[PDB]
Amino acid sequence: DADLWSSHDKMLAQPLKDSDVEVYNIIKKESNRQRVGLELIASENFASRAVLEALGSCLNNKYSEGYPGQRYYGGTEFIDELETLCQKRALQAYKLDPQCWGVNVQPYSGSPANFAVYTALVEPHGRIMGLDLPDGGHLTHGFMTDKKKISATSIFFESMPYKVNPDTGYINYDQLEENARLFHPKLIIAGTSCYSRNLEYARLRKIADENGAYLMADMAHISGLVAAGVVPSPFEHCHVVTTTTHKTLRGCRAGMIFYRKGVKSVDPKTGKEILYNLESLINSAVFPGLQGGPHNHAIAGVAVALKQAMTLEFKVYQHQVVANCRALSEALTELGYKIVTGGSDNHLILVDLRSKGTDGGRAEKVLEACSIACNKNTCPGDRSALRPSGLRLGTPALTSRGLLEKDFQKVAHFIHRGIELTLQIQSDTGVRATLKEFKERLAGDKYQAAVQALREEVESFASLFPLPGL
Amino acid sequence: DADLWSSHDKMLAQPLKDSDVEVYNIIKKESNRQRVGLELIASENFASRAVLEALGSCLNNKYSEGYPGQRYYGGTEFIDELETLCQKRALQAYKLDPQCWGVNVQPYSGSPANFAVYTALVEPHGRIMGLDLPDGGHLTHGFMTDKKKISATSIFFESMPYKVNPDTGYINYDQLEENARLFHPKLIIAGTSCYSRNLEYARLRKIADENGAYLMADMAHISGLVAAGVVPSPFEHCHVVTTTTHKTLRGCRAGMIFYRKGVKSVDPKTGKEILYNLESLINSAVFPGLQGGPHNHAIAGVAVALKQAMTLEFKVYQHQVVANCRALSEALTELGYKIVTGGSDNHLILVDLRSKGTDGGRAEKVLEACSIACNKNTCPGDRSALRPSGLRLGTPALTSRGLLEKDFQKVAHFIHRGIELTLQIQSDTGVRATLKEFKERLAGDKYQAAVQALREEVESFASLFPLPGL
Amino acid sequence: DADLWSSHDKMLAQPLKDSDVEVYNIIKKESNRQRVGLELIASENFASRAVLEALGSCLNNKYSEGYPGQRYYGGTEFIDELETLCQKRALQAYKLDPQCWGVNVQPYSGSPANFAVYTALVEPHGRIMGLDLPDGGHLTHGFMTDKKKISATSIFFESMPYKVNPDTGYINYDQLEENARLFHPKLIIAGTSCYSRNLEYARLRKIADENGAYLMADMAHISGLVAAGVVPSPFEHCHVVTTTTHKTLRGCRAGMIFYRKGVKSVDPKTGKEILYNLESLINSAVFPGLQGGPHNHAIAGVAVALKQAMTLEFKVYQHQVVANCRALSEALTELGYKIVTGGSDNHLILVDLRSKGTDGGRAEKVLEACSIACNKNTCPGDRSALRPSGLRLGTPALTSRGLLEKDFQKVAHFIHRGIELTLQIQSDTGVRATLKEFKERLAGDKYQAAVQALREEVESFASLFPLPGL
Amino acid sequence: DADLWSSHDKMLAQPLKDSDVEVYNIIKKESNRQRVGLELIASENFASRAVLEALGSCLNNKYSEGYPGQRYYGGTEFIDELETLCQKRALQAYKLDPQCWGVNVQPYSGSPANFAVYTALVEPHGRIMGLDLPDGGHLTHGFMTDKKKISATSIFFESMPYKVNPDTGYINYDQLEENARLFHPKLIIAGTSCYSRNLEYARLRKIADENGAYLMADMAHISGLVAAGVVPSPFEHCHVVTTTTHKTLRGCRAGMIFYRKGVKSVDPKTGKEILYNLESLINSAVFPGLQGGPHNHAIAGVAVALKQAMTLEFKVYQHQVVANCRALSEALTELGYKIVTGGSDNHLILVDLRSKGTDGGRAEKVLEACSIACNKNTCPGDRSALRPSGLRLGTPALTSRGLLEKDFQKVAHFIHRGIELTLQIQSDTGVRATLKEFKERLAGDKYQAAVQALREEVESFASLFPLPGL
Repeated sequence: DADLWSSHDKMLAQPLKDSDVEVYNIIKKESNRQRVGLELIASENFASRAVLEALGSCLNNKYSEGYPGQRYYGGTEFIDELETLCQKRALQAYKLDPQCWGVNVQPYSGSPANFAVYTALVEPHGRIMGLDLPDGGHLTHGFMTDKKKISATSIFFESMPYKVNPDTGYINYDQLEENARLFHPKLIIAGTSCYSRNLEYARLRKIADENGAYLMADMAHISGLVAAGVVPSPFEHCHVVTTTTHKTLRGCRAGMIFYRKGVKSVDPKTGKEILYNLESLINSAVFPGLQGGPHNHAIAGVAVALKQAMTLEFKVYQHQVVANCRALSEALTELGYKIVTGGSDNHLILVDLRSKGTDGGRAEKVLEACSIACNKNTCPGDRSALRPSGLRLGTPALTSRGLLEKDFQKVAHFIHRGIELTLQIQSDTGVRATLKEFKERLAGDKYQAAVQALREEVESFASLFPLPGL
Repeated sequence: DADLWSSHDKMLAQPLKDSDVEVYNIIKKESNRQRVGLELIASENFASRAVLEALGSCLNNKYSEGYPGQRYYGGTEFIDELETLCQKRALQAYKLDPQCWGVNVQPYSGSPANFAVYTALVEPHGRIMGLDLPDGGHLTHGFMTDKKKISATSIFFESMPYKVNPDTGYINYDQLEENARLFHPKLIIAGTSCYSRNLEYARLRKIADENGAYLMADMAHISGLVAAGVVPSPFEHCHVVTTTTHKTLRGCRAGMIFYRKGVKSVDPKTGKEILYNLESLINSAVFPGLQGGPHNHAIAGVAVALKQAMTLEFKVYQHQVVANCRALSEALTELGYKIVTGGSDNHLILVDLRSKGTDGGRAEKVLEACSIACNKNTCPGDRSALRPSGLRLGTPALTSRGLLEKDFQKVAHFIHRGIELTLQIQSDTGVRATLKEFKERLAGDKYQAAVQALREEVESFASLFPLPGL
Repeated sequence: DADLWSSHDKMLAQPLKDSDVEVYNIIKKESNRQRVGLELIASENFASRAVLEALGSCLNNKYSEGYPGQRYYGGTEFIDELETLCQKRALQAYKLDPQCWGVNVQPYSGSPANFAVYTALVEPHGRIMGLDLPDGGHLTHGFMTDKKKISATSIFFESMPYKVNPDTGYINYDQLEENARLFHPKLIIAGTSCYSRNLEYARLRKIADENGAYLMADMAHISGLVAAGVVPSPFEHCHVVTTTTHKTLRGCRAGMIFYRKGVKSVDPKTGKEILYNLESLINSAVFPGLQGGPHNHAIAGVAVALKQAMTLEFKVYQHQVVANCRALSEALTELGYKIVTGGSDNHLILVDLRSKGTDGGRAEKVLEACSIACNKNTCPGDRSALRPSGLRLGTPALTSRGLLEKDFQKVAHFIHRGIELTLQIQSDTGVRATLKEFKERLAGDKYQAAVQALREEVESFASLFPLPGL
Repeated sequence: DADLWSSHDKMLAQPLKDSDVEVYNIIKKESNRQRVGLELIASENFASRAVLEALGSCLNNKYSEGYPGQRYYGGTEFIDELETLCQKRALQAYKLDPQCWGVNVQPYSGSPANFAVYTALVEPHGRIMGLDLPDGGHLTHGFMTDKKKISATSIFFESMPYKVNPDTGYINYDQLEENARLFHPKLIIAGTSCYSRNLEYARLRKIADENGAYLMADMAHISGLVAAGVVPSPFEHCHVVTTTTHKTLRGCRAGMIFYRKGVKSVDPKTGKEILYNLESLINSAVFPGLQGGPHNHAIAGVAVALKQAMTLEFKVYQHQVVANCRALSEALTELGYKIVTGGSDNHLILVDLRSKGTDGGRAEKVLEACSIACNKNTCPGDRSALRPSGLRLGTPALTSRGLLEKDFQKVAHFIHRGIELTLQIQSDTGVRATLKEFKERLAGDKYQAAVQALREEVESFASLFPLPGL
């Protein structure tokens, strides 16, 4: 008889290297690329090998729609031990009284986390106020132009941004407090994806209370810092805290929603009092509202990343983050670079390349060709969103490998040497000023020797450190 | 000096069993539970070991917002080789002319896939028509009661269901065609999560064209079947096809959106013609619209699951699915069970337990106690959504281990023996008819010997087969 | 000195005939046209001379925003005596316990009345179900095509019609009850603008209660009948009753909103009970919500028309309406005309001209040329909305002049003689079948003698009766 | 035989004084009240006797749904001569090229006019920016609080106000231009109901063009002035002009919508160009969109008021308006009253009563008791919307009777004598400061002699002048 049926059995147990060498090559190619690169993209990091194991496990198989104690099909006994162990670890990592804070750990990624909160607390066409995109706010905090609403947050809800003060570089809280009285937010977003300094959660809570609006923090970018205490915690001031489980938390791609439960209103003559109904609203928006079967294999990685974040090693790792950040920010500042806002209270800095006579658009694509990766970003006071003059560098990714202040100064010198190239390639184009032309001149032969020269040096340096996972 | 810094290095490379035995135990506990259980939940399956490896890899680290050729930060060269290799494999698996079909492989799961399509083609408060929930339609096809809109699809959009014909059990296409003229859909959903038989995509396309509405298929539940050709393909009739990359595709949790590109309108006297603009609309809804950083580690698993689906072994596996399904449906039908619609053209069957004098609510929770898992489900003509009289069993999960027609008949006998228990525990409660009471009587001591008796037998049987992954 | 200032004084007190003969001519031209015409347009009537006087009075001058006891500027003492005298007369005309019914008399016309109710009880995008336009429902009950939402009710709210049964001609309540469970109305409209028979308010209330939706009647077309008791009253079954103050109420153009106040819910174990909050919601939607300064001069006319409606003369006038209607419907039925539904329980009838081999489109424009005016209307079972085969005739307008059953039979003979012409002009066009061609052939010379012949006869008849107002 | 049928005939032709003396008394009571009162309410006026005649005429009877050339039932031949004669007169009154301006004259009142424009150009939830309510903007320009959206404009659309500068009293155009870039208006409202000075339509058009938003003027309050040229015309800068046909136009309660037709875009290399499609959108929103049967009797009055506005007498009447306004504003300013903004360029002034130590709330209700009527109004820089410290006086109403600068100075002295009373009644209450208490103390006996003293004097003065209409 024709028995490829015992072969089909083999295919399900065949290892990756054998089943599909094509993606096995793509993976081991990327693994190499990561190890020979100085990763300065602020939102990057290298996930623990304990997280990567839990990620791909038989946990991938169980559908477990619902929540513990409200599952829908029989089999959710060990997936229940997990989801409650995970959200239990979360509430510990940030030292929250479980009777004052609940958490939902099902959101698929960060953006899906934020959107679920709006669905649960704002309702369609409710007004939302977040930091403007070019001033350092994430897409899901609202983004829309004269012509079209671009971010889903702006499509299904009515958003209006509040901006940073271009003279100082800090959030303009006075103008927010003022415009809020004209816009009437229902929920204010206290979060950023490219802000050097701390948020005045204390003052944002006052603005939200005066307008009758929820205050939700999007600590995705500083979740790791907040957890180690290296940055003041948004929990004592916010009604809801959304977070990405990666970036500075070194977990797998996922997201969580912290929501205060307990008592909300006083009523000093009514006797009885109001209570936070955030638990039911948020959980009902995640499911049956927006998602389906939770990614139990992702909750596993989040659970182990949360334990890893409550360690002592993790505490000092985050302190090195902020230290390596200022160590870098200082080195560039000494070299004559304008660091937006003057410095940083967290893991990233926005350097305004107009102090050296270039823009982040051209500088980004030349550093990349040298195996040091980052991203452009508009600066407070930028004259056009098309020629952004800023680069956003962050430590967490590199410092996760072992880099120290001493080392990050070498990283700042390599960076500068990259800008030295950008200025040269820009002087050649000069009069003929077009990104397509600049993009080509670099790929041209004249500089293909100079870029290779700096590229050899940066990779020889990056190779000296470890790379968690492989 | 205090050097826990070389220890922090160790923590990132420490294996799961050592870093966090607590979740390592939870995982190896679940792995065992899966192997000793007869999994009949229609939407389940066991993922390939090649998929589980690609899942947890260094691919987890790279943020790659955008698409190939429209990334935003430097580093997306190997993530580009992947995303285009993946969507290339997709278009092959279903044998679609790339010049007539595009695909987007970033959606986080199934539900996020569907919602992205509505955002891109329907816009807020546009009307949508999907199969009713209790008649076999997924939550994201629209669900709302007199009181509150429950599914996000029904919150941000205006939905109205079309129902199955309770006398036959088949979709009532005549009533759909009729009500559509009163409701004016903008998009009709041709998909199910609990339907025994095939969809008349041919006729649903006619209804949509007569009302000027997109026709989108949600083949999540039969993606594996459609790909092996064991069930007619919705691609020759639909404008968009959303799909879950698991269930009958045996991949990791993720989702895809197939969209027709090319030429839409004729204009036999205008000369020039209209073109499908679905590519830009759908891609712009996924990003920058609803999602953020794609889960490149999930696209890896989808890529290897797509190659695995184009094999010959996969083709015969799906044929065994449909065969084991009728082999089971027949056995129960012979035993006197009412199989809704009479049988099945795909991998699952809805059996109406009113033919044996019980309901799926009580039967579900007793089979689960016997280590054979499934889920209740309302039947065409059910008198109340609280006492659902149907169970939804599907082969794909078990047949993925090696079960054959011969074996599935043994699975049908074990099942029946479960209903024999349900009827007994129900006769004791009898007059005193409450689920809480029935739930307790089973956990009681009288039957805790009888359940254990049948449980030993079902686990001894399930243990005889493999379990892909470990 | 140049004193055109005592002349400006004259201009404000100059009579119409002197100030602007151009509109004085237009008015006295129309006055004549009305007197020499057999007015059968169902929604027409001739306003009392006591209403027309109150209409144009110094009441036009006072701005009186708000309500009695909630005005905003000083001066509303006599405008208050009016608005409360008016709404007092309203509640009497329909014999409603003021402690169970409130009324708002500010709405500018009928349509503005209806829209205010939706704004107050439904809120944006709440679902509404009204009789379909071509089946005899007013525009403001919802109207929208595949392409665009046309009626404001359908733009700001989500509407879906319920249809008449083409085999019988009556509202298909069984299908409404059924579809309502799929659509989930929030407010059901029990009103028509072209329906021969009575509404089953009793049954529409049951459908609304089963779906949790308000039931509002739009008795604009039978307000006069309901008030005289010649047709069952929608007040014992509806939550809200909107009405036009003209048509069968013989008032000036305006509108009112009747709303039940009092107790709504029971709670046979809670003790306390819910109360109808319709008064505040409706009044707050009219103002400060949708309108501004009330038209106090229109409320004056409504007040005198309400007193006129509570007379004995008004009671018999309405009885003659229903009598003259059947007297006419019978005459045509005897002549071989298909009267939709068989007859009428109210003041109008829809005659299906397909029984004589023509359509209302061509018949309308020929009767008009003969000085008998009416309007086309689609019939239950019409094959295209472009060639409507129905005419809608109503008595109230003509019977308001003095016509009796005897006379209305002469009106039915004149009408038929009009259709005799339509058939001739249609046979000439025959093969070449186009409305533009038919429209021309009538204006042509061949028939311009035959139309004038019948026109002389109809005007000689219409001139014999009075014309209230001049 | 019982013939009350010839009596019913009498009732329709019975005069008002006989049919319903109750409203005949209410009318002749109000007529008297108007003649013995100094009317300073800014939005008031006395309608011409030629307008009041046309108002109540047989024109009330004809239903004429649609527009000229798009009516729906036969009979609209003289109603067509009117509606096109009327809109023809409109386009003349403001000297607009008919090929560059269309007009719609059906809107029922002012508010219904504005709302129709939003429906036609903005669509639901499109953003609108109007002058804030307390800063001198009408309700329909948008009004909403933290808690509830109050104005229909704010319910169905998303509005955000722009404010007056409290230090100067003028509109803060710099802040508008700035916030507009954050809010992204779709339509900016250049109109006021309580603004002393002229609008910078020139600058508001620039702000709207920079944001891609329509600029619509709401000249309801200065329609009469604009028409006589006593105030710069918004037509050379706006896309749409809505207007009330009363207030300074001395017509009957109604409204109009001016909309530019012609060519909108350039395309200096495309050749062909875009065209203003405002005509179809606006007309389709009025009908079949929001309204029903036009009030042909109101269009008649508007037509005669438009002819009356194109006279020479009307031109000088408006010049006397602005003259009597400054004559009054000057007199109070000399007396030590703070006139908001310093003076007025139009027919009204906002006087800030804090310069005399009182508030408009208490002053309004005492002047009313003295037969001089006006309304309170918040002042730029008011500390609470509950104790508004401003009164809004306007000339047009009184000057319409014959008052001159000389006379208006006597009106300013009477006014002051009213504030002298308010201060006394306020000193008695003093410590015990409550409006209910102040309201009572005035109605009390102590001052009922002093109020009567000033009341005799003001009525003896007001009686000396005419009163158009009776």
